[PDB]
Amino acid sequence: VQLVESGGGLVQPGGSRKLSCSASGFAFSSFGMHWVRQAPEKGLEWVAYISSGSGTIYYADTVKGRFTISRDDPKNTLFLQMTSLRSEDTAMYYCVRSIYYYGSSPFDFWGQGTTLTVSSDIVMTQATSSVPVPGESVSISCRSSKSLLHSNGNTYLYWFLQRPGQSPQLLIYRMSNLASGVPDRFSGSGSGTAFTLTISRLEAEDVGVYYCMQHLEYPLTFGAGTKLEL
Amino acid sequence: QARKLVEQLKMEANIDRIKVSKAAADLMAYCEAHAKEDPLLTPVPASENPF
Amino acid sequence: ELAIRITLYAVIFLMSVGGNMLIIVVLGLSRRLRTVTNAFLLSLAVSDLLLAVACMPFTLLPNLMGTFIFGTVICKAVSYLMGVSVSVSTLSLVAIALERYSAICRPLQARVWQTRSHAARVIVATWLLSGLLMVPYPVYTVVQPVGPRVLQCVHRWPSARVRQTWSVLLLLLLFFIPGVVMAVAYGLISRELYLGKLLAKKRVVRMLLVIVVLFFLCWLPVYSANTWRAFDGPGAHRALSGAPISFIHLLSYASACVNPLVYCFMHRRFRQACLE
Amino acid sequence: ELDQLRQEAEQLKNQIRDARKACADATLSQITNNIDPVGRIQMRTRRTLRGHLAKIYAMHWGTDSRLLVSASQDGKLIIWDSYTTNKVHAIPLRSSWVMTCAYAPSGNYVACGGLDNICSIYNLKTREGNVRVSRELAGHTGYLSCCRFLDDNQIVTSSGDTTCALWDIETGQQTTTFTGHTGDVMSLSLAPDTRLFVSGACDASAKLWDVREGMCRQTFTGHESDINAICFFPNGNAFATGSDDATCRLFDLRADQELMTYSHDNIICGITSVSFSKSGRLLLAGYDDFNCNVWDALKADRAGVLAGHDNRVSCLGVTDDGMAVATGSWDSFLKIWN
Amino acid sequence: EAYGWMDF
Amino acid sequence: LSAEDKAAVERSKMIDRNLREDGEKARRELKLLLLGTGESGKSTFIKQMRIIHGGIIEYPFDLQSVIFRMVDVGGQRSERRKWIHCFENVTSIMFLVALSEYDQVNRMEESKALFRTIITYPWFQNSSVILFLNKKDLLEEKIMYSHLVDYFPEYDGPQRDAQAAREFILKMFVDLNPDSDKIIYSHFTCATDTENIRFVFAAVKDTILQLNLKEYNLV
Repeated sequence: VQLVESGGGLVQPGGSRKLSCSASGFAFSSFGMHWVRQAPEKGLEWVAYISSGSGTIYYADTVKGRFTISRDDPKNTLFLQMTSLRSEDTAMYYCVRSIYYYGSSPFDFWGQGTTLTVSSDIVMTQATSSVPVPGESVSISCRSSKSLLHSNGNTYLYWFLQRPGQSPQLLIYRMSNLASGVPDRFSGSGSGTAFTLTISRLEAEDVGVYYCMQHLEYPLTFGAGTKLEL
Repeated sequence: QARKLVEQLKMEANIDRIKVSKAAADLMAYCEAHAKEDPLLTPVPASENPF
Repeated sequence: ELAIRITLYAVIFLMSVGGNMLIIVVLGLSRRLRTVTNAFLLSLAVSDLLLAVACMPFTLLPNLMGTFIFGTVICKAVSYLMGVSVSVSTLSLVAIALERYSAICRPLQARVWQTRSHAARVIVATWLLSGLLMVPYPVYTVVQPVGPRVLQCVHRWPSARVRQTWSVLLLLLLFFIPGVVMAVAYGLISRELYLGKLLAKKRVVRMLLVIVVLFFLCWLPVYSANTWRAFDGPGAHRALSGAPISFIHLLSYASACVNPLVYCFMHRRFRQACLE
Repeated sequence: ELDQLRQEAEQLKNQIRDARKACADATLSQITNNIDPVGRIQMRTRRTLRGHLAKIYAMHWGTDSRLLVSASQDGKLIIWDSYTTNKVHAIPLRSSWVMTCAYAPSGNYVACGGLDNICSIYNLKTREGNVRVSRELAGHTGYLSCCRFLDDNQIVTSSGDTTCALWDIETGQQTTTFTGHTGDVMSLSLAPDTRLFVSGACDASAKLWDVREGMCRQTFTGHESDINAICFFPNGNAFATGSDDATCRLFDLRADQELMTYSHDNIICGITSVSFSKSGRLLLAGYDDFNCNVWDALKADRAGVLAGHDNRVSCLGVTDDGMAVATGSWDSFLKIWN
Repeated sequence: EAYGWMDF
Repeated sequence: LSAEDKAAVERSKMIDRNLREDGEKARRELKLLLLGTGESGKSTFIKQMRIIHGGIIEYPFDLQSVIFRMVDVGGQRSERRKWIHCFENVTSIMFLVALSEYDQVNRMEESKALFRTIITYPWFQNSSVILFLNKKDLLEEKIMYSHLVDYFPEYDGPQRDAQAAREFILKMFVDLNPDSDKIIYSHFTCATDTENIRFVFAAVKDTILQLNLKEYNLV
């Protein structure tokens, strides 16, 4: 599987642009796609969501009305038409795939992004900003605003890891299950409104930032982040 | 063709068997010691039924 | 004298209401007789029961009483029910004829689209069109007494060329076009049966002829007399006021006893009714 | 030559018959006299899973007791989520003549085979979000009647060419061929520990096969016609066989003989499916009359009826936690009783 | 005059 | 319903929509069951029916907005009693007999017994039978010096290369039908005939027409 995004560049404030993400290697017709942007030195933020078959569309409250998402299944592309870009959209826009059924792991494969330059909500707080760290166990904590545990027993909280100069990836979905291709040294646990991630025997290429996302109400708020430095 | 059937019957011939009443007693013992966890023989209240 | 008149009225009323209620309960509580034509038969039986228990009393009682004591609402409602039920019965007869044509003259091309989800669509379209077409009657069915106490509930039309044009519209669009459509469809069916036991074919052909001729014989005098009234006015009232028009409406409602007898109560289907 | 072999076979058959008759002390219908009856169990259809457009020929529960596959003759294999009735996958088959279906214990694979002689194995938990055939195990001669997973890499199949086989999914070829039956092989069921398995044939006999060695151990025969279904007691030392003479039977693996027979004078139609309960006290049995029955496995007296189907029931399954019973039938509706 | 009928 | 249960229900509704589309696509087509006897030579038969612009095998034939499916159960050691209830909704069977096999040992009585067995199953009650009689020219060239009157018992007709050999065998194969309800659409196909496809289309159209007569109360 692979996602390649295209667009971006220098854009005058108030203009327009279109971002095109080409998907190669998977069944694009069956995947609901997201857009997750990231400011220069800030954390992730949800932007838009288009379902499978385009039958269900959502947007963020700060980009409601002036963005328009669409998908082309025959050509296997995803389009985001952006209009009247404010000076607060100079962000790298990642494209996220996600398929929802009983036993699935959404947000599994995020593609690369395009860097523009434009010349209520469940407030989640990762209080840890920087933890010093190899070979020793470390722990990260995330605190939710309201109870994320739903009536059917599922607790929707996901953990993502972003390394320096790469795209964040799915570590743990629903606070318990491990994603595929993830080393077994990661573990996740906790209770309603207090969640923790434990790592054992740290190795190289493991420093980075950890984001705790919720998937309960669809503004899909993210966390602040926690950088693990040497 | 013809030796295979007699060979298999001889393999099955020298076989160990037990009495029937012992097997029946073991069967009843299993039907009893695990009856408290049978949601079809003794249905569970509507607070545990997921259907 | 009059004994034969109320006698035939009661006979056809009891026969109609009984047969139609039986047909309804059978084809509704059988759960296995779900074909493309049983939907149309059930719709025709429902419209036929409506025809009977809505039209017969309010036609026999006041035509003898020489007055309408039943009030404006009753007069307004019964008019709309008569108009809707006659149109639904006729359109459902034409729908059955066209379904049989499509399914006996080109069956391989009819296997594609003939499904119950199409019969239901056609039935609801028929009912909606009939309800939308007969709204004019309620618009003007006021009971205006002539003389001291006659009342005479009638569908006085707003102005000239609305009595005549609407009557002619009913005559053509509901007794010539449906009549010729049924005649031609059953003629083509008889032809493709003649092409390719021999009694089991001429029996079907004779039955188709009986259906067509009973439709024409039943609903000819009613529409003829309606147009006679609508054009000439008081001539028809002076001609066929008391006795005759009751027999004419008797002919009309005889289709209420004909339809289930020739469509359902034959053809060995009554074994399922006796089974119920 | 042939005469001596035939005579020795007949003599040893009489020997084994008299042997299994020697260790026959008393019936089960007496040892279970001082037992309180279960009464009458009435179950109501809690779910009704619809979406198939033809007969439903097989069905299998996932080990999490929530998901279940079902295979139909319209070329579809649908994976329902029984709790909320949703569909998770709808796999389109290559040959739409299927007669069996299985679900892996881990929950990764499914399998199906039919009149095309080939057992296809579909891989659900893959990348690319699709559902593609992993292997197509071929090598049988007749149709495949049943197929039951052991691990994610081994599968036992039984075919109408009078043989069973143990396929290694990885390589793709038979690692063991179980032969000895005379008629077709219509159904198969594995022991709870997956070291033995029983198989029912059309010559009025069921056999106990040892997966390790690969040769028959015991041969049970007390029916009068073909055997359409079979299922183990949850203990592992007994199994029930449904036939076409409208009689189930319960045999014992250590007594080497038959214990009980379940039959009423009213039921005359064949039996399509058999299953036990979690405790194993009850015994669900599907019939051609389009209604299930719940026999009392310890007293042989019928203890309920589950009549909710319009056409013959062809598959019947009990969850691993005993919390429900799914029954399928030829009207394209499989229902979930509880 | 004479009583007037109601069509069908 | 949480944020993911709604998406699961949407995916389920799309799955069910695709099920409905594929089902209505597979309702248009008709399915025929080809059941040939031993050494009846249906290989050349299907070859001919396929060349002139026509385990288990399915041959699809596109004929004037219709799609036939010739289902051939080629290799089966399953005694025919356990899988046949799969084909209980077929429009018509296609029995394929041979004429020249009234001499091989005889072989023809086996074909008669097979026809009688298949025709009386309770699954084939809404499906007509379509006989074919291949190898007709072999009968015409072989009926000489044959003395057919000794192999089959009665044979009232002439002991020569008369047309009786072709009509006598059809009468034998028709007299095994439970009468007054089912019609047998016979045919005398040669090795190099060409109208097999047209005759199959005609017999299927007639079958559907009679089923619609029975179903639409028009009888």
